Amino acid sequence: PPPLQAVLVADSFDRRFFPISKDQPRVLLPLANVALIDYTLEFLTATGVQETFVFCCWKAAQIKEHLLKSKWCRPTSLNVVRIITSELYRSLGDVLRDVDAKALVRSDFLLVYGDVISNINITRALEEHRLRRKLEKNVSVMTMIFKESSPSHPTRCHEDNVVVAVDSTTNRVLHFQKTQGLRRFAFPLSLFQGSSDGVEVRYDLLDCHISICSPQVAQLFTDNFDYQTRDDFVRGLLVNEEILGNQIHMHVTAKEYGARVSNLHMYSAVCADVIRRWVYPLTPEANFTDSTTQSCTHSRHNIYRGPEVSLGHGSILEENVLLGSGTVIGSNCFITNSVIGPGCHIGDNVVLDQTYLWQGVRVAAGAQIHQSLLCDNAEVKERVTLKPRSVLTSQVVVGPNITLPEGSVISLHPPDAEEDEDDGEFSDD
Amino acid sequence: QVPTRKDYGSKVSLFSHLPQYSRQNSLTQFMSIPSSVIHPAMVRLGLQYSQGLVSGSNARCIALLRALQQVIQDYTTPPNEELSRDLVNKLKPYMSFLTQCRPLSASMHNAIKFLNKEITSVGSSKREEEAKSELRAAIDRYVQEKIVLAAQAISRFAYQKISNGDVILVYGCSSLVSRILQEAWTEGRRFRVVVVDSRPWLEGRHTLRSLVHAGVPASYLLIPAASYVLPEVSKVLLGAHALLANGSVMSRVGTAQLALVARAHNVPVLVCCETYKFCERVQTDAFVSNELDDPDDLQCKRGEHVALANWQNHASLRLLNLVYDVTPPELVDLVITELGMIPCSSVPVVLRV
Amino acid sequence: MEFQAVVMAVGKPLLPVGNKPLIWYPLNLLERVGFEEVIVVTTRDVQKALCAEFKMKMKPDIVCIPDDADMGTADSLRYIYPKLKTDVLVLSCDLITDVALHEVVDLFRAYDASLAMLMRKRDFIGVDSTGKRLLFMANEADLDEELVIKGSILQKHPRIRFHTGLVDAHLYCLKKYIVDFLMENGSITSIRSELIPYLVRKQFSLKSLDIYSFIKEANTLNLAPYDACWNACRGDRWEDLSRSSAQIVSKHLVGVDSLIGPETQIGEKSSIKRSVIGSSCLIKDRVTITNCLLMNSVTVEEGSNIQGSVICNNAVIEKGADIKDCLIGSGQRIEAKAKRVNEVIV
Amino acid sequence: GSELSERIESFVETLKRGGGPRSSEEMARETLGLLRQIITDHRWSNAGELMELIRREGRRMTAAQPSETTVGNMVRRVLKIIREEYGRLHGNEDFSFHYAQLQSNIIEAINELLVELEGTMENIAAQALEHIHSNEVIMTIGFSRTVEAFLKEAARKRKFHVIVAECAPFCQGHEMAVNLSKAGIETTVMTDAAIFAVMSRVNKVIIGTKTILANGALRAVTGTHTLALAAKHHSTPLIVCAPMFKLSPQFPNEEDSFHKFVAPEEVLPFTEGDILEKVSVHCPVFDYVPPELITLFISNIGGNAPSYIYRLMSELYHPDDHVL
Repeated sequence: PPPLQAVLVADSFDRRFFPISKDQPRVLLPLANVALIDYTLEFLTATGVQETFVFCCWKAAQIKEHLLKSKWCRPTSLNVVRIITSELYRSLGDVLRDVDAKALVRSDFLLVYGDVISNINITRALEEHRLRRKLEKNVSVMTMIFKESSPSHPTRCHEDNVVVAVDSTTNRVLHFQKTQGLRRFAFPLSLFQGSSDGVEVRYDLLDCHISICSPQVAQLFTDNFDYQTRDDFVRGLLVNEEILGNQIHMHVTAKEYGARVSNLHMYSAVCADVIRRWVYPLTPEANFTDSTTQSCTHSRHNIYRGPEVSLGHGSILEENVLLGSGTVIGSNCFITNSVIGPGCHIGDNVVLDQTYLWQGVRVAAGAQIHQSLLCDNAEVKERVTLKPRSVLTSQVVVGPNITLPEGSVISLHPPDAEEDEDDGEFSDD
Repeated sequence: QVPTRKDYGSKVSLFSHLPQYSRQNSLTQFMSIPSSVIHPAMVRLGLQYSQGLVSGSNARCIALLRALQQVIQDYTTPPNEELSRDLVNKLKPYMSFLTQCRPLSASMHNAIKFLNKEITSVGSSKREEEAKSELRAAIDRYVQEKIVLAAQAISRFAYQKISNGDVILVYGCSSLVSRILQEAWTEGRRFRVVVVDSRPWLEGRHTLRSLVHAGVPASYLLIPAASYVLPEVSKVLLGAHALLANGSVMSRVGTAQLALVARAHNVPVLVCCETYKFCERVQTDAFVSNELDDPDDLQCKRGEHVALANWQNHASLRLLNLVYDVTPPELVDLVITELGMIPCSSVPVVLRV
Repeated sequence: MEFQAVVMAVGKPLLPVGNKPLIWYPLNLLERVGFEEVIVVTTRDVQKALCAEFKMKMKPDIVCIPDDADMGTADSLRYIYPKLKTDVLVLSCDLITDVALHEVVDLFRAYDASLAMLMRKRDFIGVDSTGKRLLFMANEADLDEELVIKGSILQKHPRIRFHTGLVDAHLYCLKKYIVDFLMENGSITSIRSELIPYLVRKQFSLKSLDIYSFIKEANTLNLAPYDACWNACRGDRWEDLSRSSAQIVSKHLVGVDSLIGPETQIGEKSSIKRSVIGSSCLIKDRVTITNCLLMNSVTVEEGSNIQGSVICNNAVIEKGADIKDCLIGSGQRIEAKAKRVNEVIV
Repeated sequence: GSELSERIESFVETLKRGGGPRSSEEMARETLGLLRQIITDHRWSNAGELMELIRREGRRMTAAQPSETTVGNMVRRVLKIIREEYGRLHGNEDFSFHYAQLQSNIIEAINELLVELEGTMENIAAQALEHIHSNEVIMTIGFSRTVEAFLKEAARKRKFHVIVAECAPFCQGHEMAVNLSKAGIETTVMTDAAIFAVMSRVNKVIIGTKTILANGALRAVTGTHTLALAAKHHSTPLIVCAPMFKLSPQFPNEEDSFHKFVAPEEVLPFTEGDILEKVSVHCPVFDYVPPELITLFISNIGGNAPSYIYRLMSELYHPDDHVL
């Protein structure tokens, strides 16, 4: 049983965190005061993975610097993250091309993205996948790891839903398609025509992007120089089943958990879903990134607490908070479902709901905040109010006596936002 | 004749007086496809009971009364046999068939008692049509004045006893308590609700959805964790399948445990129930008159393979799962009815007279 | 009554062609489980006399009505509607199985269904995850190479196990108001083709209309082909004996497992390869097994042996019996014929 | 040698991720093997430096999994061993008065402790026969291999019914009852929603426990608080069949995260759907039995009331080691 590689392709190439990602890659956003790269690194370590050949192109300097001050840097570790960086590639296709180049892996890696949030022990799937190999001698190329969920869960936004026509006797995939604005579907009869002994149209599956693979996946990505992702990879491999079949094999795990954030929406879900211990072991206060900055103390209603918080007087914490180090909160305050971060300084009489505060932010009095991200040091003056998903990032300020509309993406760059940084709502420069 | 279905598996010693059927082998496996001996309504009704497609107390009572209206409406009076007597002597085998499918809860018992007292109060001075219309209208009015207006008055009472900021606790599925919670939330009371559910008929999720799809902040947790949340609970609000004669409220298989731990942590228990579940009988504990779900359904799919798969092969092993449990009148503090907030030991003295 | 077990039969004769009366088989399956009085429907294509051969039925009580030739099952039921005053349990005359029919009726009664069919392992039927309720079914007409699955049903019943090689047993416990709808509408000429797909499709039309479909591995119905009857009687030799029995035979020859009954004169040194020794058969020579069909008025001798050759009513074959899968119809006074298993016509 | 470093680190990693090894006695034996390894592969000549060393690993461990009291109090006990042997040899300050002789003595004492720790199931099992008088109905709960050994030892000379609740978060009572009936005990599985209806008909309540605090009050697999509270409403005698090392010297509300909340997936699986947005699901695995419901701890020294358990602290752990 040779070791288990893990081709951690740690830079989501299709840009969807704008303007957020322009500062630090999404692979370094703080999910709950922890970097997504660390969540996936701890996941890969948990399932017994020797090497984690993390690949990065954009801002790879920052990622390498953050991974050198990690728990996976010191050579006593078992997950020898052998970072590898180039600027050329911009798609997982190009990344598997890079794998063809350096010929790193030898068998059975895990094409994990950078932002996977999971505790999925893949030993069962790996074992039966190697049995699938040894029986019919390597035609079974990939082996995705989907999760049984329900098509109305918040971690299934109107974008990521997938429909999979899959065999049932052996969980072999037959047809895959997204649901980016459909009301019907279409399944070529080739599935049945091959073997109509029984299929299934599974649409409770949630994509998890934990694809086991093979060196043959490197071969099949270097043969077709037009493939540009894993979605498109399987979507193009599933059609030519009679020329070197190379048949995928689905897999379900119903008791585990695993997601992959791809926007502020799915990010809100996976964050305020990690707070509720849904992914345990990888809860916050386990402090798997064993550093003194965010170690935390549980409580009723999961209202966590870091060191030196010094909450106010008569301020309540309904549920699912995660206070941070040194983050003072004034009196008569009110927080709920938020995820505060290390270093904040919240005012008095403030009200926070589902909100986010990454670090250094300085929210002021009277400030009503709901369902909104607030990235690094996005200080905020008095008598403000926000509205759903009103993400304001990157040192931006907001002046006194000022509201914001519903979807208010603002930033320090005027063009990338829908506003511009200043000490006011309008007239930012 | 109407046959008698077999039992399933070796029971427990102390329960050698109770029947242990099996959801799988339905009774109508040995029945006549055209509804011969038992009216089509009653055979369908019993078939869906033994299949567990009707769960609540009020659900069972209403499914029954609909079946009975179906019988009465499509009834043919035999040659020169009196209705007042042939009707009841024809309904007796249907009752035995239902009891064969799933043992009649106290609600169905009170409904049958009332219906037989109702039929046997008609004479020969009535046509078939007028008496039948009177029976159907009387059943309609019984439903509208014992399980529809009753719930109204019960909710309007238990709303005045629900103040703000107090995490009301509940148990499993129910109809009256969910109506109470949703109505009282509509009137403005900003509380929480701590749903407690049990295995294997995880009847908590029904009230869970019917709550969270109405706004109230829920918090779902299994039953072996009651002793965790009861510190901050401020009222318990249970359901009541049967209000016995001593006051010892019989209900789903865990209400006793809950009432006990919630009297230990000192949080006042309530039981809300209408004036038609006052089962005239009385019992002491939950061993003399219960049911038994098909025990083969206990086996939980935890881990990779169930530990009770070959449940029968092991000789000494003997599953069970009761269906009813009894809170004595000491652990209980409130019985809410359309008569007011009567105390649980003054059940037989007002629910009777 | 709850049910009214109407039976359909739409096209020598073709309905009662077998070891025992074929229509009796559904009639017996009706009688095994209650069902005193059971409507029937006969035709005019082959004759206005099906009933005129249905008078010796060894059953306690029946009802019979004929109709025209090219009348679809939906059209026939539409016609029969006047005497159909409750739920309906359609069937088909060419159905020969050991179905635990209590089960399908249990489905219809339990779930308060609206169309309880019966299937047994072109038509793609998407059944739900529980193995019972069905949500999709369509043939290759309304679709080229794909299966448009409406998004709502997938978002409401995610797992949908499909099934292809499912021989429909053509049982359909409908409900009354379905038949009322069928009587008002007229653009429908087959329940199994244009109504049942319509009900499946409109199942998400609250007071919805469920629809269920039990599956099993027990036994089939006799489809259209003259061929399937062979394997039908093949399995039936063993099936029917569960209730040969009494006949007039020679009791000398060597062979079992075929049509063994009265109304024939045979000799000895003869085998029976699941063949058809029907009515008025006669073979007196040293004949052997044939694994073929010998219908009414049979006659063969001089070393008679066949291999699947259908010999219909009025059978007289002699002059060097060499027969193989070569069907020859009525008026079969054909002897000198080296029959081949190549393309042959009756 | 860095081999000790990698071993300790793998150990604490396994403790954070998921129980290793599973059997509590096996985890105590592994903890002791590791602690012995520290006393053979590090740099120390004093006793104070070794106490600081042991505290520097014990803090890491008892802060890894706050509900792994086994390894915590095992470190406490090796500290007590250090105190005792250093004090008896040399002798309040610890000085490097002498050398390896002390280390040989420490290794010998740890070997003795480990030998007493590996043969405790058999001790309690031999102590059973005196307790399970024939024709009882012994109500266990959960799956505690000490209680299974106890009962399938006592039922080699008597006969008695055995109710067994199953823990409803995730059912292990099933496996205990299956292992029991493979010895013929006439056992009765049931979900623990019915601990109060089928308690009046119980004679003696035999429960394991994960950890005994120093009130006597314990921390045991969930739903055992309500079982004890019922079996005290019905005044049946509890029996906490716990060996002596499942004994941490903390005190009931002197510990945060007393319980151990696991992924709420087991209580309301993810397959559920939308309603998983507005529900705070709690899956407490361990519950806090107060000390006045218990009656009789059955430890490897014999039976003991709860009011003797405090004395065991004074005879097993040093009073300045209750903070590790």
